[PDB]
Amino acid sequence: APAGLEVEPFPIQMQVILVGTPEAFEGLEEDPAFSELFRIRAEFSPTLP
Amino acid sequence: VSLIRPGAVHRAQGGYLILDALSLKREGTWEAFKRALRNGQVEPVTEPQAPAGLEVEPFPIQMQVILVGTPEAFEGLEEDPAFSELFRIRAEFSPTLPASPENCTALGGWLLAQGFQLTQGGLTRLYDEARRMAEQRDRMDARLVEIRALAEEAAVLGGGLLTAESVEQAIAAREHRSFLSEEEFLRAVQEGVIRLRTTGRAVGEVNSLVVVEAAPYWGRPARLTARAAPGRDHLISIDREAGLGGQIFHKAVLTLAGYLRSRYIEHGSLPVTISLAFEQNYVSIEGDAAGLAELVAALSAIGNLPLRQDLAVTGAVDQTGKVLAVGAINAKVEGFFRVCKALGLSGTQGVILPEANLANLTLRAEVLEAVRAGQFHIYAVETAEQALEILAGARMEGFRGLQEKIRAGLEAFARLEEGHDKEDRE
Amino acid sequence: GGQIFHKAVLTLAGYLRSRYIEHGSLPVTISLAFEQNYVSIEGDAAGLAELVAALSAIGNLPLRQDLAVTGAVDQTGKVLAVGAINAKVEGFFRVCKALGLSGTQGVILPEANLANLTLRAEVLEAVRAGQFHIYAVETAEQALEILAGARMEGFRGLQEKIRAGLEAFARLEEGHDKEDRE
Amino acid sequence: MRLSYEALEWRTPIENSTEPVSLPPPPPFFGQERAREALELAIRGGFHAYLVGPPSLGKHEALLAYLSTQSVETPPDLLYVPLSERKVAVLTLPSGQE
Amino acid sequence: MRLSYEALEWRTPIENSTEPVSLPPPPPFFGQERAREALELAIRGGFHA
Repeated sequence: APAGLEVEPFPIQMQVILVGTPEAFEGLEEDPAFSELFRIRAEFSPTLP
Repeated sequence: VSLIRPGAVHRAQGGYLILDALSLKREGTWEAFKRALRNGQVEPVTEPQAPAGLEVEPFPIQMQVILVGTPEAFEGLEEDPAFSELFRIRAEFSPTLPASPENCTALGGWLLAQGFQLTQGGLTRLYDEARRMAEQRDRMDARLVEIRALAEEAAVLGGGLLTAESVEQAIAAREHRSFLSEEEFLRAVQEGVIRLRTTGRAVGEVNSLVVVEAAPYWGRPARLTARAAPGRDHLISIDREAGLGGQIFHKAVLTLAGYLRSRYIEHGSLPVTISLAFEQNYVSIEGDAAGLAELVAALSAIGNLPLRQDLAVTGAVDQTGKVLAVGAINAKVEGFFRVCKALGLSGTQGVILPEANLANLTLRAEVLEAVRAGQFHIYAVETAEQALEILAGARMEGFRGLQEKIRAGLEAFARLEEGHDKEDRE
Repeated sequence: GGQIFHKAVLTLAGYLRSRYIEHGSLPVTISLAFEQNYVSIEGDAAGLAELVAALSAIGNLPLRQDLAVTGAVDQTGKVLAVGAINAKVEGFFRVCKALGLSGTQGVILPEANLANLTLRAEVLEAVRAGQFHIYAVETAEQALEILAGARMEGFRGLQEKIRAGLEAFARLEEGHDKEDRE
Repeated sequence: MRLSYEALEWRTPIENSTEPVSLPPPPPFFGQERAREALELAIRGGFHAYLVGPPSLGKHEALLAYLSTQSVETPPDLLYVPLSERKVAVLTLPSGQE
Repeated sequence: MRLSYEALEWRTPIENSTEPVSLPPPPPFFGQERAREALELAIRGGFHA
């Protein structure tokens, strides 16, 4: 586009709940900002009693 | 000219332009930024399919740029000498603040300004947890956002007011949410899959303490076995030979070999070959924290010393026999305490940790309460000799001593080598 | 061979060196080979199998081919738990059934894997009928005792036979050295 | 040696877990005299500085809080002047003259 | 030591197979107490889980 739109951003009120395999986050937990942003870890035990 | 949109540089004139070094390095805009700073060249970018442009005259810069970034982000940025030439002032943040009433008051004021309403108990618990995060007793963690996140969790779990109980609940939930790996390991140990003996005595076996290199750094004992056999002088680290040992671990094993070779001079080369193996390991061990554990294991294997399995031995050792400090001692001690609790506390379990980590012991409430009741012990040693005396329950000096028993074991192995070689000759 | 396999082999060598000190060294060179393999094996689940194989080779002990052996062994000679125990046991059962159940074929598995033994049905009715046996061991000495079918201690025991074989190998090495020198 | 509980206790004693406390806000870069002095020098001299710290130290927020308290002369109203139909330059004028 | 058959049975015995079982739906994250509590905390606090 020759003349774009300077869309001013908007506040965020959502909660993000990522879902992934432990190794999908192992390549993502090495980012220091991931720990600060996503504080709550929901661990699924692979085996139930 | 009326279609030129101002950028951050244009609205930073007469003031300060705050940038993240990560974005400058990652977006390939570091070269353009340093060219704008040095040559005063700020050209408004245009989409690549542009018909023409504006030959913008060079623009003198009257702003101050204050890059903000992790040390790892800047280490990728001093490689350009232009970075050193332009950014002359280095403002560095200490990872830790000294632990003092002034810093406690400052932390309380900062958290109150952040919006939390602190009771004295909640502030004290947060300050103690900050010291625990700093791993020191006289230093507190200078990472204020971490403490703010913990405070937010405490507010959520306590009803909005940060009391000592609320902060303890927040910390307990923080431990419990990432406790799956530790629960699995404890279940495996209880079932017998990973056999760890926390009671009784065995020869050549030491409950070395290791730290899992992922997740919250959970400590867990890893039984270490040393086997003394007659033969050529060779300290065989099975994990190092198999490729499971890192550079620092290989250095620690070589240091142990040097200490053993130089300590016992009554024959030629050391008359034993020692095989040090982390059973049930299956992972890479790239640290130096088992040096004392495997050293006392090797000494016990040589001397046939029955070592106590109650005590978990951790800490690095130099080749003069003196125990050096190791990091994450809290994790190791608490992990061994968890493993002991899962199998039941017999009132004699303990941990042997370096004398240099008296200032790094920030144990949890449960470990300290167990120490108070005597159900769990903490031993501080300065030399490997003291660790061996504490494990084997004897003294090196005097007759029936551990030193004489090690000498007798080495003499027996040397005599076996002599007998085999003489039988070869005869 | 993976890093874990090399670790298991080194652990086996350490156990052999430490257990038998009657001479200044282990006087035998032992070659362990998984025949008809042609593919890399990365686990340590065969530590006990190759340990009992090496001990039998040293002592000239005929090991029963009826029993398969699984499980890792540490330097102490304590059989360690291994994964995929059901898969191994059912695979050996399929091989035994294809070649005809002789009523004595079995599997030697670590005692730490009793909680992990969830076998198929056919293996369970085979065990009921006495056509398949499962031996749980916690020490490589017990596995060797079961395979060679003799008590380790006492006269004419497996331990004395292993020591006698090691002594014979040491004496032949001594004869080689003495002849060469003289 | 065996470590007694007294030599092992580290938690600061709590004499009251109630009566919420009211403390004044701390100055920016509290406990960070090095970084605060470096930034004082950078502001005084107009040098380009760069903040270094392990992540989660809130470097971005204290720095903004510290800079907001600063005082500088009114920044000139910079504006683009067309020197032709092809060439433009950035021109700074005193505030209110634009 | 030989393992007897009684020590190798693990299948829960079947008493009946003609009556279709009727059971109420389980709560979400059943057996997954850790994950359920982590989500409870994230929802209560509005954190990013």
